[PDB]
Amino acid sequence: AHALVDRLSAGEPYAVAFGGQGSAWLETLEELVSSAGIESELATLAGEAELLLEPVASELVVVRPIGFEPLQWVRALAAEEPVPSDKQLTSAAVSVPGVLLTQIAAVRALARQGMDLTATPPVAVAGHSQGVLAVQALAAKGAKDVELLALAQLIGAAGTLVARRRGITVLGDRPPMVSVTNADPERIYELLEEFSSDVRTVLPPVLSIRNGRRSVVITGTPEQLSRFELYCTQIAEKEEAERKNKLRGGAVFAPVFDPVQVEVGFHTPRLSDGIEIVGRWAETVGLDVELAKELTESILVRQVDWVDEITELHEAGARWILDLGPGDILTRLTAPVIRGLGIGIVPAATRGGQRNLFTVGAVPEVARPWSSYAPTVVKLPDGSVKLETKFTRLTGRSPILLAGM
Amino acid sequence: AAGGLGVERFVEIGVKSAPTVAGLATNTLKLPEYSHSTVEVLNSERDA
Amino acid sequence: IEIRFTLTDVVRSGGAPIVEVDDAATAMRAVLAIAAGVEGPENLPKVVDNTATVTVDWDPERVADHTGVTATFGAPLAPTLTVVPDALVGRCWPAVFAAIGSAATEAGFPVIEGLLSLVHLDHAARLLAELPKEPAEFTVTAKASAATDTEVGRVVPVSVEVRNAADGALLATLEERFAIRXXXXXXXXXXXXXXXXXXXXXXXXXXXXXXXXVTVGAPVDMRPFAVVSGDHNPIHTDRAAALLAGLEGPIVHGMWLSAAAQHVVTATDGKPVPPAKLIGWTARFLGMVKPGDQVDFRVDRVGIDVGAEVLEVSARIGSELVMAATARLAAPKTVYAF
Repeated sequence: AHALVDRLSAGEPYAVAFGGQGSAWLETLEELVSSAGIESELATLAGEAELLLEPVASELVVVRPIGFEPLQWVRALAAEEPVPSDKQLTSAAVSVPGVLLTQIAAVRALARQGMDLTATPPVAVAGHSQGVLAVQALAAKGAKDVELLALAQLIGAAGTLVARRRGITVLGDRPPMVSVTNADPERIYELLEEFSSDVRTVLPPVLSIRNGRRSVVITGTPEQLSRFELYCTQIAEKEEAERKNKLRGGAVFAPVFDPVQVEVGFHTPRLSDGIEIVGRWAETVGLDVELAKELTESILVRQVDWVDEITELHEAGARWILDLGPGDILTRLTAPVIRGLGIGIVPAATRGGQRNLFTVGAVPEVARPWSSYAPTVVKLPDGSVKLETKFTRLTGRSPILLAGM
Repeated sequence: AAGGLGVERFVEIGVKSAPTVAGLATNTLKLPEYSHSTVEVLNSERDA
Repeated sequence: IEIRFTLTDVVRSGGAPIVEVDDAATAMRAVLAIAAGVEGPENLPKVVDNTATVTVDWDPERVADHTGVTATFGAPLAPTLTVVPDALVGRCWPAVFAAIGSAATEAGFPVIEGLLSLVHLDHAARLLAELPKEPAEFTVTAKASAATDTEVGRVVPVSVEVRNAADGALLATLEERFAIRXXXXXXXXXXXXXXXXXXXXXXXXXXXXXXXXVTVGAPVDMRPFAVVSGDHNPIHTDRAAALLAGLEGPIVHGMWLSAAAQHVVTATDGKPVPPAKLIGWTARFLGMVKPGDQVDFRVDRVGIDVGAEVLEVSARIGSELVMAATARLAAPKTVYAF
């Protein structure tokens, strides 16, 4: 008896969200296996992973051997001794498929208890970065499940072959993925355009993710990103001399800059040679569906305008959003984005938020629709008009006062 | 910058004349060169 | 691919109930020939005659795979070059092996060589003052300088010349010496004796300087390096062949280690600028290495040759010495002002 699903059926609508790369997936996958009492799905998913690689008529010569049997690494990690380094596990080749498996296993978990109820109905299914993959075949029939993992195996593979990290330095530390805070999307692109003016077409930084109002993410070659890092520092310091003059228009900006743990540039032209190869990799497999070409471009080259997409499905008035992504990523990214517009969001595979899911009474978490506190008009016995607010209601007077002077 | 920015070593020779144009370089390495580069300022007198 | 063998029994001699076919050596060769070359590369030299490598092209993804196969971060290491001099060994590998047997081996040797008994002694890359670069094509020549036998077995030093196709000049010289343990000869005789050195005209002497304390993991499986290098030897892969050869296990490629310790010397004393700095490297394999191995390397600064610093490297897994390495490195580039 799941109230939300029961709500979902008669009452308020729902939307599925899938997280992308940079989710710290392995520790979630390790826990998900340990927290799993049902191995039934993992039997077929492991076999089809073995199968689908063999018939491949696509090039895929380098990829298949560097691919690893998922069942072995898990059982090893369950003996508590074996596991490769985080640097090896975070590489797109083995990471991208593993992230989807964590998400797919996250789908099954809820589907175990309540399936008759916990079956299909979202309004829409949306995804982030490589998360758009697992979105597609979840909306398709169940035989398409590995096709995600199959395409993910292909996505991270070509992306790795085409472009991979050639250097890293403890300071910052410097990745292909960079994030700046507090600064306008226009201002960030300005400094971006200011710096990109000085560099060749081969290594420009570009805006990848716009996470919110003043929070963005710019990406490119780690070295060139480190150069953009220099200009923002100089401006920060020159504006410091401004702030200490005690002037507001003449005040320093207080942004927050710091890199990310992501190993390789995504949504950049540096992955452009990867699209083609990936496309052929799908058609040489039984993966044929017409969106394999569109997903790749969205993931590899085309940027992700995120806030606007999940908001669009949100402005459709769908009250609920779940995220089956590893750890939980994009569940909390979306929350202050929407905040008080009526949306509320439970991380999926999180025990606290799942406690809501499985009960009749603990379910209805619905974040406050600010319009709920919107002022109203009041009449009185002598017939005075009163503008109603949380202030007026208490005091019984107009919501205006002459402050102590 | 056009030929690559990798590690450079700046050495001044002439013994006791070495601290000068190095100190000239040092302060210059600071103000325009704030880009955080690995650079070594060496003097024949001091740094032998 | 299948390997066949044959036995013969004469029980008149009870202590020798089994005596097995003398065609074994020639029979073993035909098996290796099918697997190794598959008649894919073909030139037909006798051991003395030059072994030619037709044409070789270096893709940017072959740069990445090798630099990604061996990586160093925790020590502030930043690999930079178009082609690491270690990448030379991948080009010259399939040609060198062809010289391991011959009529000159038929004359003075029994031609008894277990391939499982093959032991790599030393590997070195000497530069002609040219360094490898981007897309320009390479063509390699391999020659056997000598064929020697030792108290511990048969040794075949192999000289290798790497040339840029488009330009048509010799860029580098690669040196390999292999040890088969069962043979004796009148060709070249050595008891304990072999020697090699990296030497230069103008030299300066220095004092021992500790540079870096290195921590290097060995790969989980040896197949990834086997694919890139072109070394298909079942010793490093198949456990049945490794056990048959009387080995501790699926031994890590000594060649992977060679690029492993090098990549550190490349980035550490070499600093963020390795490419024009290391003009040569030599590597000696002291002991065998199993996968999943935590190995500690230490490079020191010893002396100076031709304005290039010499750097000595020692390797230890626990108490055991593993690799002895030495490299010629140019100093961090200097700009002078008067």
